[PDB]
Amino acid sequence: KIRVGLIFGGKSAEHEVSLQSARNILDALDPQRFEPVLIGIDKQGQWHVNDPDSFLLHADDPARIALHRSGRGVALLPGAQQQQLRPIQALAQIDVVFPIVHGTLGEDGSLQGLLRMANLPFVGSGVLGSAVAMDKDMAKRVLRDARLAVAPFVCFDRHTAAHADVDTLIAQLGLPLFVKPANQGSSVGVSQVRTADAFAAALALALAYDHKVLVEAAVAGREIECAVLGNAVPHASVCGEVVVEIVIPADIDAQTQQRIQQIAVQAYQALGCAGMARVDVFLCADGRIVINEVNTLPGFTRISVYPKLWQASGLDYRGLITRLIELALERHTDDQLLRSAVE
Amino acid sequence: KIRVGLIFGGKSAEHEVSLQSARNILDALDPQRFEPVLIGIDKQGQWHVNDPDSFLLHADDPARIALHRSGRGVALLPGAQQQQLRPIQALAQIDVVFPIVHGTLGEDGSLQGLLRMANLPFVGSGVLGSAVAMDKDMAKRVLRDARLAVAPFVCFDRHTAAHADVDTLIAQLGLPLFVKPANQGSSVGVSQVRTADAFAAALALALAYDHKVLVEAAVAGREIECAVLGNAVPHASVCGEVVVEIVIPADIDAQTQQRIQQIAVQAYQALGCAGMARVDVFLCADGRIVINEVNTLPGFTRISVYPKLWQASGLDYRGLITRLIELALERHTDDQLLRSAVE
Ligand SMILES: Nc1ncnc2c1ncn2[C@@H]1O[C@H](COP(=O)(O)OP(=O)(O)OP(=O)(O)O)[C@@H](O)[C@H]1O
Ligand SMILES: Nc1ncnc2c1ncn2[C@@H]1O[C@H](COP(=O)(O)OP(=O)(O)OP(=O)(O)O)[C@@H](O)[C@H]1O
Ligand SMILES: [Mg+2]
Ligand SMILES: [Mg+2]
Repeated sequence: KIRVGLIFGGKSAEHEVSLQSARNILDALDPQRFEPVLIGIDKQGQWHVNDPDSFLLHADDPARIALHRSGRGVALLPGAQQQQLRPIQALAQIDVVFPIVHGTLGEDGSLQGLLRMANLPFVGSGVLGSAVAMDKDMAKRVLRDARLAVAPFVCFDRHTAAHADVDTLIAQLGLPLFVKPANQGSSVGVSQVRTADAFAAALALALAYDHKVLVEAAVAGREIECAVLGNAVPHASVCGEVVVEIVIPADIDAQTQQRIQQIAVQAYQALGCAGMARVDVFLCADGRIVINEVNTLPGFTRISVYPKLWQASGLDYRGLITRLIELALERHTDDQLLRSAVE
Repeated sequence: KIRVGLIFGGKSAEHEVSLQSARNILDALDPQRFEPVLIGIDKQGQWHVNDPDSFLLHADDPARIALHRSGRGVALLPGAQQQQLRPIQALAQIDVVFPIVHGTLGEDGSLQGLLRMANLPFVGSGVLGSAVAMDKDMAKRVLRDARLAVAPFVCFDRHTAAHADVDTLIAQLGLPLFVKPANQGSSVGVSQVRTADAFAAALALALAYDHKVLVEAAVAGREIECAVLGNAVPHASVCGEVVVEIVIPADIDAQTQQRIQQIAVQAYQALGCAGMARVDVFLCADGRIVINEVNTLPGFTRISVYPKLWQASGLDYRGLITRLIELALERHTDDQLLRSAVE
């Protein structure tokens, strides 16, 4: 049996979603192959080891569900090769980590880097793919370069936002404008700017969340989401359409679904993603495909889109979780050897 | 006084260079402002706390210089806000980390992510800038997109290298071809392919070091290096020319030096670098400028190019180290507040 270190929670608006994801994953984990070890991260950034039967407060109340802050702290020994995760006051050897920490550090490559420094195999994108997908500015430029269509846009920081010319922006990108912080860690900060006079306040709110803010042209078209799974040979799920409230499978052509599937895969490859991502695209009347977002940490509750998309493609939740673990171990094994060359 | 956690060594061919860098930094650290704390990483990946007077074996012998493996281990408490770095068997509170770990994990964003997860301010690029610069494939695509010239090239993985057509490559990119692994962690793996028949062996050696291998067209022109310093408002040093053996200042025009300085800065900005980088460009007869590399972990010995370039620009070694620390704290303070918004 292999021990699966489920790390979840985080300083995030999505904190409760991560709680639910953890409970869902825990209940689907195949007991023939896996034993869980639970590490919860509270809303202050603090790590707590918990027992599976007692890691949640008010588990069955979605308005009150909270992390049991057991105060059982965690230590990581960088460069350790065994018992890398240690109790501050013993803990099962973890063999693979399934990180579902929502929030900037859980998503942006930082947590991934810590897991790398501890030599722990782990589920999902590695440092680069996470950092790159998470920064919507760098992601659009990378996508753009791989000749995938993304919304046209301009990016400002604090040092240049003070200089923004709304008329030139409206002349270039039109109206409405979508203003957003570059780090996709939160959905906070996103304003639809309908008139010229609303622009400055959008720009200033977004800059309280990140150092970079994208201002994008509106993309007119339907919203489609597509789940991707895999390392070197990624696979795409059937499509889900979001309505102006997700519909699975989306009401579109086999051939349209196929174009979107192919673009989701190329988008995934271009950013260097691994394990899993959800790709959200706009489908134009006419039907060009424009990528909105590649998300490297989808939801994993039973009501979440990413696993629903897989369910609708013939892949059960249990089976999805298992395959995410196997992918994490295959990547880890491959990386070992490469790390291994040197000196 | 602020405590400077110097972390150095690493599983790297450059291991001894990091040793020397550490000793140089230690001797220039301004004693009015800074106390050092030493953490050495041996060639196995293992962390050792040392005293400044005793961290090296054979310090004055460049052929024998080695890390004193004091076996004084280190623990990191993720999400800790104080005493984040802890002895396994006490250690001064670290206030800023100056990481000089050569090798894949020290350079590619992983170490940076661990430092982020420990909430430690640290010198040099953050997760994204390090990951992106380190992967020469993603870096060239990002550079390319920012309309900076890079050597034309094709990138293969294991899954596509088996399919490589040398004739189409020679038809597209010419001869010689430069074959290299994408991760710039090592200088190992770089072959100059002079005839068609040498190509397959280059490709196969490079693939033992990374999962991705660039094959580039030769760029005919002189090799120039330029040091960059700063966060939001980067500054460029005078230029150094490498000869077919560095010359400082380079023998080129004020105006050529200025074009190279500007391109180094734009390259630095495009990849999202912070603190420091060395930018290595080719200067064509004719004189277009093509970027070869952006390096986010330059050498820091007294004989290294990056500090020599700064010395030649009026910035003393002591003064350079101090400014790298201040930049690390300014970034950390700014990020704090942003992290701070949320929920
Ligand atoms: N350029 C655009 N054109 C048209 N609609 C847009 C654009 N940008 C965003 N939107 C709309 O706003 C929604 C939210 O934007 P986006 O998805 O980038 O931010 P987010 O932080 O990821 O929010 P969410 O968590 O809902 O995805 C999109 O689903 C879409 O409905
Ligand atoms: N496309 C190219 N055209 C011409 N010369 C090249 C090219 N690529 C590499 N070289 C030569 O080979 C040297 C080493 O290549 P590169 O610098 O990319 O690898 P590295 O691993 O960073 O090596 P180093 O540590 O010496 O920089 C370059 O300084 C240059 O002399
Ligand atoms: Mg979206
Ligand atoms: Mg170079």
